[PDB]
Amino acid sequence: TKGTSSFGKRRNKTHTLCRRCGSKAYHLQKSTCGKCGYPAKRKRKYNWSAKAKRRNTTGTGRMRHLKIVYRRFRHGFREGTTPKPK
Amino acid sequence: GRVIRGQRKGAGSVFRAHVKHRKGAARLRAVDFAERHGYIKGIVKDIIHDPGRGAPLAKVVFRDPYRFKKRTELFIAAEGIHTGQFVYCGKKAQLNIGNVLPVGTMPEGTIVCCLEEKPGDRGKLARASGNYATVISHNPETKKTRVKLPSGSKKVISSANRAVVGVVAGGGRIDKPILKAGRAYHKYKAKRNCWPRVRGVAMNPVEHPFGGGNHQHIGKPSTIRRDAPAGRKVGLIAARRTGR
RNA sequence: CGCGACCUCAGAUCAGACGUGGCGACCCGCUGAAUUUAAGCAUAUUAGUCAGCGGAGGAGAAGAAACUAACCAGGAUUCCCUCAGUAACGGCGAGUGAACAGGGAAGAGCCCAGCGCCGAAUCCCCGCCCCGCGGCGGGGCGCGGGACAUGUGGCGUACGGAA
RNA sequence: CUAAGGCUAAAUACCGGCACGAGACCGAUAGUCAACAAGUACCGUAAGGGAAAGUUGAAAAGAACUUUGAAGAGAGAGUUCA
RNA sequence: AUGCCUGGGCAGGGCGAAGCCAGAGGAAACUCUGGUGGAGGUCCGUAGCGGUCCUGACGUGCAAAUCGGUCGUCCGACCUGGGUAUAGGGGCGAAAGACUAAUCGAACCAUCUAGUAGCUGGUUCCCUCCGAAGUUUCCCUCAGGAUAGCUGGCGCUCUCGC
RNA sequence: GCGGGCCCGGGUGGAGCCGCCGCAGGUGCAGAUCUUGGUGGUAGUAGCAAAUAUUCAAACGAGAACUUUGAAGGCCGAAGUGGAGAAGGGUUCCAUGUGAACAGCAGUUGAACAUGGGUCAGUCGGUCCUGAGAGAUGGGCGAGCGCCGUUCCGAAGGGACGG
RNA sequence: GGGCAGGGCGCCCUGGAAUGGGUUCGCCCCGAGAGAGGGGCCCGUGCCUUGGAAAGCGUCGCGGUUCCGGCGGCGUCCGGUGAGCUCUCGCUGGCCCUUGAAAAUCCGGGGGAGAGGGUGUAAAUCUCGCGCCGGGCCGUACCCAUAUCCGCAGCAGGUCUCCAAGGUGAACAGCCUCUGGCAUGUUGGAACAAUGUAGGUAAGGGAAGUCGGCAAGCCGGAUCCGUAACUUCGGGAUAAGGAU
RNA sequence: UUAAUUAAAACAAAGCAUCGCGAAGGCCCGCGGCGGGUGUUGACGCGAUGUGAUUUCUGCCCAGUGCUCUGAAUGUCAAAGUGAAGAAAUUCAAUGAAGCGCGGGUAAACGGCGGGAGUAACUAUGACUCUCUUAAGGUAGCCAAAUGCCUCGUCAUCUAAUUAGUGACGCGCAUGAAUGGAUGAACGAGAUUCCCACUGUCCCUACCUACUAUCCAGCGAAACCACAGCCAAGGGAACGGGCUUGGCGGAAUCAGCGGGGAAAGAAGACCCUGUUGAGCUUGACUCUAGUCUGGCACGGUGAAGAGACAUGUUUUUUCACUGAC
RNA sequence: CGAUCCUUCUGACCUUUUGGGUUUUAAGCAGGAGGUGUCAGAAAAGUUACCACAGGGAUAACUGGCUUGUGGCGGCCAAGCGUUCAUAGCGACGUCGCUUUUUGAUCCUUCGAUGUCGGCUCUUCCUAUCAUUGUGAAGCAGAAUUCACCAAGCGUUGGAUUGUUCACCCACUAAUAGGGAACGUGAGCUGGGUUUAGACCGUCGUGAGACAGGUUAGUUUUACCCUACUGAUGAUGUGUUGUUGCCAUGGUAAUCCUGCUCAGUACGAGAGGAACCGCAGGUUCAGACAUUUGGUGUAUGUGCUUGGCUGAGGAGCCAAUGGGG
RNA sequence: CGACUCUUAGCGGUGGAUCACUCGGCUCGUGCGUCGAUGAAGAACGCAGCUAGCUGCGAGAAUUAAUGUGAAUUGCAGGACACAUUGAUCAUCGACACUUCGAACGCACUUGCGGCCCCGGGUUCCUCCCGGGGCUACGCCUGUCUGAGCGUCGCU
Ligand SMILES: [Mg+2]
Ligand SMILES: [Mg+2]
Ligand SMILES: [Mg+2]
Ligand SMILES: [Mg+2]
Ligand SMILES: [Mg+2]
Ligand SMILES: [Mg+2]
Ligand SMILES: [Mg+2]
Ligand SMILES: [Mg+2]
Ligand SMILES: [Mg+2]
Ligand SMILES: [Mg+2]
Ligand SMILES: [Mg+2]
Ligand SMILES: [Mg+2]
Ligand SMILES: [Mg+2]
Ligand SMILES: [Mg+2]
Ligand SMILES: [Mg+2]
Ligand SMILES: [Mg+2]
Ligand SMILES: [Mg+2]
Ligand SMILES: [Mg+2]
Ligand SMILES: [Mg+2]
Ligand SMILES: [Mg+2]
Ligand SMILES: [Mg+2]
Ligand SMILES: [Mg+2]
Ligand SMILES: [Mg+2]
Ligand SMILES: [Mg+2]
Ligand SMILES: [Mg+2]
Ligand SMILES: [Mg+2]
Ligand SMILES: [Mg+2]
Ligand SMILES: [Mg+2]
Ligand SMILES: [Mg+2]
Ligand SMILES: [Mg+2]
Ligand SMILES: [Mg+2]
Ligand SMILES: [Mg+2]
Ligand SMILES: [Mg+2]
Ligand SMILES: [Mg+2]
Ligand SMILES: [Mg+2]
Ligand SMILES: [Mg+2]
Ligand SMILES: [Mg+2]
Ligand SMILES: [Mg+2]
Ligand SMILES: [Mg+2]
Ligand SMILES: [Mg+2]
Ligand SMILES: [Mg+2]
Ligand SMILES: [Mg+2]
Ligand SMILES: [Mg+2]
Ligand SMILES: [Mg+2]
Ligand SMILES: [Mg+2]
Ligand SMILES: [Mg+2]
Ligand SMILES: [Mg+2]
Ligand SMILES: [Mg+2]
Ligand SMILES: [Mg+2]
Ligand SMILES: [Mg+2]
Ligand SMILES: [Mg+2]
Ligand SMILES: [Mg+2]
Ligand SMILES: [Mg+2]
Ligand SMILES: [Mg+2]
Ligand SMILES: [Zn+2]
Repeated sequence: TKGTSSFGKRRNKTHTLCRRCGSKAYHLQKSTCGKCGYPAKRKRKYNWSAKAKRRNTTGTGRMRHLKIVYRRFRHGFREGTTPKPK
Repeated sequence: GRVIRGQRKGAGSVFRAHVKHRKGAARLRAVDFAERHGYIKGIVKDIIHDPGRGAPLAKVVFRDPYRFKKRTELFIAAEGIHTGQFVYCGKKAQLNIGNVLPVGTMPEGTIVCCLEEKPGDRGKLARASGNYATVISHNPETKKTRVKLPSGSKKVISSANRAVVGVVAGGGRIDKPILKAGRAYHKYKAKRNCWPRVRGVAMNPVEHPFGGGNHQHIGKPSTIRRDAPAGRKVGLIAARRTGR
């Protein structure tokens, strides 16, 4: 009864998609993620799981804004200027 | 090593009172100028049954002598109180049943209910189903009055605190046998999750100090000190005497 | 019976700014064990270590003696060698364990409160004019506002200072 | 020596980030889990767990065309040094 | 597993508690007879819920617990959906150390951690030379160590069929 | 060559390799219920046996016990093997085509594969309300991320009529 | 929408009743006003009518090779019953030491703060009848289970509901049938050896078998009789035992 | 009620009996707070236990361990405070809370409730009597019980035959009164004995049906495998398929079968060892939350009085106020 | 009779007590004591049947091995019993042996597992012979009885009680003899009792818990591999086929009882009471067969019937073989 | 001689071992050492003629502008360009642009409900309605405005 018969009545889900980390870990009743802790301002991470930190770190994503910062620093963060016109 | 039953009642969330259908706290009328000096009249509208409480309650409608509005209070109904009856409350209120007035005014030997432990707490003593308190003596000096509680103890209280004349309606419930586990289940379903009680000797020695053993016995004296840590204070707590 | 100053305290979609989170190899402040060793184990050891929390920068922290020494004295802080597996600590068992001087890398010193003298001699905000304004400054013109005597600025701080 | 007030670069550290150089190091069961659409596929409700997988040929010149079979498949022919 | 909130559901029959009507007896108290009535943590029994026996089938199965007959209960301490609360030395338990996602006399995940083992197992080419002990003493010592003993290697000091 | 192994002949192979003097090591396997990958006997064997049942003719088709059509015989026998929903699934729904792989035989069939198509709201529901409960501000605690609590140590309504 | 049946009233007017009466399956009611008359209100999901016969359905005959949502004649009728099943409405009771939700939202009433035009007009219409404009966003396919979900799978397991015909029969029991559905449940053919799994039957004995009547078998429904010990007087009880 | 070996006599249950608490309280949660549950509560309530329908009864014991009551008549008693001498660090002395000692209560608190001799005109038993002892020495009841080693106790019944069953006896290893005794209608998928009927359980087996097994077409694994597989005796790690001596042995197979392969599974669940652990208990060793008590600070104002030192100081006892709380 | 560490005492005009000097205190140097009885010297209570891990056949609970104390069985001498008489039948006090069908001693194999006590079923073997066949001896007159020899061919039963091995009783019989085969036999069965987890009683323990003390409920997996066995095709040679046969080799099978006559005879005082040859039959076992009797029965053969379905009659069908002759 | 079985060899199958290759790792060292309310890290959804994944991009969505270079991209068509022209692709990148969540900011997370101003459709501001644009979170500093107090004071 505790085995195959019990697996039949898994009808209602307890987790949904979190809107901050995107993972299916948002607990419906507690309204807490447990993967990133969305209601908490700070992101959830720990030093006892280094692989988890490596999975979601700065280099993993798009880096849409930081990649431009790298080149802008590499040239000198110049603003409001144009190259010599032809 | 497991936490015993009785400690888990403090946390709650399973032993909390069932207050879903309760009609409200049965508090006496608040003290005001009319109560303190004269008296104010109210009209009894209906007598209501409060789940989890043997004694019936009575809804009494007053009028606020500061704003144009009708105040409503939920008193504990005394024996003989009927609908459409005028009930008075104040220092000058007369000595009739279902009439709340200070104990100092009432003469000795008066039977009262819903007695105030402190002046202005709106009723705390002798209000269960049919219990009543009796005033024994008055002390004009220091404004003190002696009252005998239904437990048999005599307590000294201030003369300012009020009480309702008469006994609490609905007495004699304990005379009728329950006769069934089902009736006990229905009775305790409206109060708490505490009715099905397992004996400590019938438990394992991990969840109760009285459990364990090849014979269903206690093995230790049932009496325990009042200065005992939680998880051990079971049985007869600070028993002066034990037997019949 | 109202108004006018002050002191404490609120409201703002009031004017102009600031903090929030991320990373976290290196750094700073807390909290903080048990595996293990002692052929067992409780003090010890593991170990101010891992785990947990908070806070920055390109470095951080520290830093110019309420010092070291007892010598014919040295002279901020930081790091390297040595001191030294030493003094010392420890069921004085297992084990733990620095500092001074010496040789180097580098080397940089200073500022307030108070004490007192100068007519608050001081500072912030808004208007106009001139320069440049893409890390919003300088000067001048404003009986235009505010802060400040419950103390701003100049001289001046232990190596003495002021007249 | 003058505590209970404050500031300060250099010699110091840097398994993260940006851009370079090198090796008595390994050579696809090795070297990072990941030489390849790898934190990907996939597993668990979740915290998390987590792979396998490089090589035609110098050049596709990648087998026109004939024939049996419904086709998969063959027999000839052709390309290429193979 | 338990508490709470909001919904849904439970054929057909038997027995016949109060209350009520009529008749008969009585001096009264009241008592008999025949009806009506439908109460019961009532009975047989279906759906539902559960799982006693055959210790049947199966037992690399349909199935990491199912199947056939036979069974207990079936208006109440009843069965059930959704929402919500209680989280690991904690919860919950009509109490079996039972349940807590196929794990419960202390769940799962990652780290400390390559935890420790006097205890098992394994330990990779050839040839040549030498070649053992299971014994003394001490140890919370008896499946182990230290220490003497047995072994090998490296030499050195000398004598000589000179 | 005692041996560890080595030198030539032939074939395949197509691009690097070895001897000697020294140096260095992640340097020699038969076992560890060793790790990974592959392959045998078993073996064309166990098995393709829970719930009564199929038959005839024609059509398409290379191919028919399993497709379709018609006829006959059956079962589920309104608590159904019928008709619709909720949770869940997420294109599995519909039309056309293929038969590479899967549907433990086959298939001309499919929930397989490849192309396209399909979900039309004021009235049907979400949206509104509150229940059990959860959870901010004020307040308190906490080294700290935060926690306690939902009226309790609050100047808590920015609304309205009439003038 | 309008009208009318049919139910309910703890609504009203005349009047005062023992020789008590009215009345239900049961109850219950009456000088705090019963029977008898006359009214009023609520629901009217039922019947007639607008909608609406124009449409739908069953028949008979055609237009058009085809496309073609067509054209037409007819009918869609009259009655009775039932502790019959289901749904719904309404009265009446029984049980609780159980008394069986909150809020949003809508409405009625008590008061008269105030407005109106002044003798034909106005302020007002919890708007009386029409007339004009708008109603945004999200989901909508299909399966919903011996094959579309969870069990590694087209797994004999598990998974919340609604609709509910005829016969027999107490019955939503079992069996047969109609509407609807399907091909026998991951294959077929040929024989009927032993062992099996699932059903049975056995002369005479009747538990002698076995730890043990395990398993199987016996009785079984209804009607008419009858029913003991014991007892908490309620039961035992379908006791047991007979006939049809 | 132990999902997946135990549905029961186990748990629960109404009834019965005790314990604590009148709110700055009882029980409990919580690292923390003017925190929280019971509690929308108030002794006919809440919290903690034991027993377990109805009837009857509930015997004795406070010696022990618990629990509880008061008590300056008080032995021991820490910190802080007071005095002493010393140059001081100091040590000594006096004072001295709770708790332990001391004194009562309580067994429906945990629990317990003996032994040796003599003695009635046949024997036997034994009324009755004596001694030692504890806190009483088992009272009413009941039994060879679910409880009795001897034991298959003794007698009767039930059978032709009974270690079974029932009914009586008590001598009870080791029954017994809310750790409840006895009884008891109805009920029980609870454990046993006998009887009626019934039957393949059996004497003693046979036959029939359906699906398998069988053969065929198609599709097709897994466990296991040092090498393999005919025996007798011998020796051997004391029970060999292999070795020795003998008996002997002939391709490839099919359907059964369970003697052997000390057959397959799981680094034996039993026992022992380890200076290996875990659940639980306590009169084991170290501790700890909580809790009781004393001192210091928050901690103020007024009015009376005494002791002690000394010839102003401390301790301060009581009463009164509120502005802290 | 006692190490380190620690404490304590004793001794020096002893050293240090750190910038110097004095004085207390403290630390050193040397010698005694305070003690470790597990005595070359840890500070240390239980339970686990809810249990876990690493191992051990270095170590227990089986079988099997050595031995035979013990158990069982058999001899040697002959004091005596036997009315007389040691040896028909027995046999003390002593002494010599055999078996491993009893319990013991040992720990040799097995703890990376060899499934245990009984019962049921089945085969074979031993003789230490209960009965039957053939015989010897008597305290053998007949009958009966025991002692002994060749001898295991064929038999050694049905039941009440108990799980039982064992044991006791009832009945029949010629007899109801004793044993082995891993204390034969669980991929042959069952699970009744031991022997996990749930519970009850009694004793013990403060307690968790323990009891060769009782009670109750408690999952028995897999063969399709090799061999062995049971059957079925087959195989090497005979030139190929077929018919009729022989035979080496293996297996082997029949057993016991009753009645009549003998004969109421032999024998015997009597009571009682035989045997051989013959006749009629029975028990157990083996090999066959269905004429008869019985069983089965779906030839689904033929009637009879319940409910439903083809409109009804007729003829039929469905209800896992509808039911019944 | 058969079939089956055993050893060896040639060839043919299953398998991918060995060797040689390597736009990848590991280790050491040098310089620099830069995120975010002017909206970070991360996530979601979309963007190509034919486009699933990877990579790149953000409704200006396989890239816009400018600078340098100078004739392509390419799997196929289509082509823009005259490559004597800012002129195809590339690299640089300083201008512009940059959807929705997310410290995430009107209230909650359904993509649901709102308030304060301006413009247009409708109007001829008239409020309903529709579309577009800008605001509306917490804490905190300076300053401004409006306030309260039986807080401390002064005049009447
Ligand atoms: Mg228990
Ligand atoms: Mg305990
Ligand atoms: Mg250790
Ligand atoms: Mg060790
Ligand atoms: Mg240890
Ligand atoms: Mg430390
Ligand atoms: Mg600093
Ligand atoms: Mg220095
Ligand atoms: Mg040195
Ligand atoms: Mg100054
Ligand atoms: Mg790799
Ligand atoms: Mg079974
Ligand atoms: Mg099987
Ligand atoms: Mg237990
Ligand atoms: Mg290691
Ligand atoms: Mg050892
Ligand atoms: Mg040598
Ligand atoms: Mg040698
Ligand atoms: Mg087969
Ligand atoms: Mg059927
Ligand atoms: Mg359906
Ligand atoms: Mg389809
Ligand atoms: Mg197929
Ligand atoms: Mg009337
Ligand atoms: Mg639909
Ligand atoms: Mg299927
Ligand atoms: Mg079938
Ligand atoms: Mg089929
Ligand atoms: Mg028979
Ligand atoms: Mg039975
Ligand atoms: Mg009876
Ligand atoms: Mg179970
Ligand atoms: Mg069971
Ligand atoms: Mg008690
Ligand atoms: Mg006592
Ligand atoms: Mg019997
Ligand atoms: Mg006793
Ligand atoms: Mg007892
Ligand atoms: Mg072998
Ligand atoms: Mg076998
Ligand atoms: Mg082992
Ligand atoms: Mg040891
Ligand atoms: Mg331990
Ligand atoms: Mg136990
Ligand atoms: Mg051994
Ligand atoms: Mg003997
Ligand atoms: Mg004779
Ligand atoms: Mg045996
Ligand atoms: Mg066997
Ligand atoms: Mg078995
Ligand atoms: Mg058993
Ligand atoms: Mg047990
Ligand atoms: Mg005891
Ligand atoms: Mg007929
Ligand atoms: Zn998240």
